[PDB]
Amino acid sequence: PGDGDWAAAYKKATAALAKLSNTDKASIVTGVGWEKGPCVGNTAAVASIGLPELCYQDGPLGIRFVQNVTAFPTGIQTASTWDISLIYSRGLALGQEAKALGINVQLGPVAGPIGKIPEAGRNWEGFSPDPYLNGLAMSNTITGMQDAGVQACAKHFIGNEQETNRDTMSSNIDDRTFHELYLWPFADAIKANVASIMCSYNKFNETYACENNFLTTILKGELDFQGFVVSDWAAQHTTIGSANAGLDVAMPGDNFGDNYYLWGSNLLAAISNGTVAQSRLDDMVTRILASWYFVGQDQGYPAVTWSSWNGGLGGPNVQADHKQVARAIARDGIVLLTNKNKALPLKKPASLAIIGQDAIDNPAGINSCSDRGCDTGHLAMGWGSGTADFPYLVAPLDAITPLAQAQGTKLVLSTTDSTSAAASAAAAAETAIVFITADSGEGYITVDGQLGDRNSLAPWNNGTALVQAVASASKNVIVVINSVGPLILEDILALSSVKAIVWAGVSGQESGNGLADILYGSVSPSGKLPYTIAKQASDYGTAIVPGDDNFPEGLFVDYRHFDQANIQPRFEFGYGLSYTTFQYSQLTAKYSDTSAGSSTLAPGGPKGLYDIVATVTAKVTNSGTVSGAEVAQLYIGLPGSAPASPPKQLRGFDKISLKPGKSGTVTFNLRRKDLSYWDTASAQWVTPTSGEFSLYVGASSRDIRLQGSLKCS
Ligand SMILES: *[C@@H]1O[C@H](CO)[C@@H](O)[C@H](O)[C@H]1NC(C)=O
Ligand SMILES: *[C@@H]1O[C@H](CO)[C@@H](O)[C@H](O)[C@H]1NC(C)=O
Ligand SMILES: *[C@@H]1O[C@H](CO)[C@@H](O)[C@H](O)[C@H]1NC(C)=O
Ligand SMILES: *[C@H]1O[C@H](CO)[C@@H](O)[C@H](O)[C@@H]1O
Repeated sequence: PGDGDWAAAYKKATAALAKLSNTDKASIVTGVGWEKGPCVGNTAAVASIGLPELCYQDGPLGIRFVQNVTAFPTGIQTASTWDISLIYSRGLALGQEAKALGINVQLGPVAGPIGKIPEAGRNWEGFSPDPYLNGLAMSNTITGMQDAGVQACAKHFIGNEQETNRDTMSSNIDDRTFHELYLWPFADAIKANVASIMCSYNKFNETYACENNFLTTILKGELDFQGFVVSDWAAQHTTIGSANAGLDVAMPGDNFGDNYYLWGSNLLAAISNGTVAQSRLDDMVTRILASWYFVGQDQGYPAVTWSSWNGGLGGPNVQADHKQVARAIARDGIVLLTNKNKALPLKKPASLAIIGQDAIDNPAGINSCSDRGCDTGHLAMGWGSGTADFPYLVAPLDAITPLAQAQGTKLVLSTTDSTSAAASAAAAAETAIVFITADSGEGYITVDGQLGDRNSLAPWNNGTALVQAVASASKNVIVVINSVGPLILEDILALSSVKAIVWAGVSGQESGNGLADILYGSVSPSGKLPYTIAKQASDYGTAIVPGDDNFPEGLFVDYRHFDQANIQPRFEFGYGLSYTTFQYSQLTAKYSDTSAGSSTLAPGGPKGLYDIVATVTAKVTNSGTVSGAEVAQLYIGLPGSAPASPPKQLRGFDKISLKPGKSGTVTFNLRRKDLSYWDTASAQWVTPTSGEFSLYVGASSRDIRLQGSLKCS
């Protein structure tokens, strides 16, 4: 208790605990019931310690239900920027809104799923199937949010990698894979002093996550987590199991509104009858209060004056200037995939056809589908709990129209997905931009026959067939794709008239502004893929399973698999084009700390794991004729002394903006953990001590420009 930065918080918490009755304690750990409070979850106020009715509110990309809030870009769009400054700023901006509404706990960001299964329906909420990128995104988002004064909640712990049967299936993950891959972003989150972690709906090793003692042995033991664990909604199964496993808060308290509470008086009964220790409830409360005090919510926090259930009305307008970071991520997370002799940026075309319903806002209304449970009109968010009501949505045509008008280009509109009207409009313009999508969401909503998870890696809404129609009647086609995740693009790429493919992602309210910022060339695209785009779906080596998942692929997920199995992707992890080119030189690598690392336990694990032990640099030069930013990447290969591992693992990235002909330095600081592996034999992290690490610096997981090594001492 009080390890790391939490000692003053725990002191305040322990003092408060001493004033509480057992009924006070029970009310702090037991949600009031589904929809009974104004938030997605609440616990009762405890006036004797000045504790409010704690407010838990969705979701990761904006405040759910409440009006006059910002609908920020998705997690995966945010990761696609590879820009820690933007990542931090989105978290700050979200947390500013949450605090201003009196939200105590904002339910994000998302470390689980990482997205090991490309079809899985919630992967867009997260931060990629690369644990290093994911972890940097987690820590910068949390630090932002909590700097604004809200408690963040890293979710969903753990192994909820598909929506299909998520509340009955088991994920059974071997020790090494668990630590190196799926745990890794949660460990970064804990090191960044995340206030809370939510346990998942699925079984892990055959026991429900919220009933599994790993909450105590891994989160609170190995990782020395000082905050509190909250259930996913109605993910608690038993009174005694959950308490004893290490759950701290049961949300929403009952089984989605059934008025039956496994904790409440039932938990007091379990204590009275000897099956749960008083010390366990005391520990739960101490943790919840510690997190409250840790982010400073005990003095001068705003009150909730709105409800989730009355249309989201009653609160102040909290949008502030947050559209700025929303636009910057909508822009800078776009990934340019192809661009044949400078098709883009556009430059005063005489005429332009605009094709696809994705070009315009949903004609029925941008918030007309409950929880964004449709793929109709412009797609800027997936569906489920990780949503918000758009205050407005800039569709591509909204942004393009004035820009085209100023250049006197004529627009030929075909804003449905009709293939005949599409070919018709394509024939009538010099250049055609066609807009296609792919969507998915949380597994309580079915859209186009898909209950959360996607049933293929094909474009939705007959998108491939739309593009084929446009290509059949035009010599100059630009494809814009708004998708929640990887798609197989081989049919589109086989079309000789497709001159540029813009992977624009799913980017919130400012989507169409960010897109135009790139299409008309005000800014060079600088995004890089945060997942692999394969040539066929079977190449990922993962898929949605019908029963339990034993994770046989182990460590080898996304590019790690393509690399280990020698499968050429179509577009690799970390790939992205620019309107310029970059050249890399001058690699340096230096061990700055060859010592033994501290074994004193702190949140995140042994403190020495996070010491900076080495630094790598390189020089990057803009070799082209326009300005652009490049995302330099560092991949590490472990020595032969280590067990068999992916050939390359991302361990650094740095984004540099350069004017034409200019040069700068990129820097990658390596933690001891970044140079380690999990040794199941000794049940700990090992840092190799003979041989040499291989260092690969370049523009992608496969566009490696520099190579070096770090002697392992
Ligand atoms: C899950 O089961 C695997 C294989 O049995 C086991 O070795 C691993 O340690 C388990 N992890 C737990 C309980 O956290
Ligand atoms: C203890 O109380 C809990 C909560 O009501 C109940 O489920 C359990 O059956 C009780 N056990 C015994 C041995 O009384
Ligand atoms: C949003 O805020 C504006 C600006 O204060 C206000 O006039 C408008 O009524 C608010 N809308 C809702 C639904 O509260
Ligand atoms: C429309 O726009 C494209 C892309 O800029 C051009 O390459 C084409 O010639 C047409 O003008």
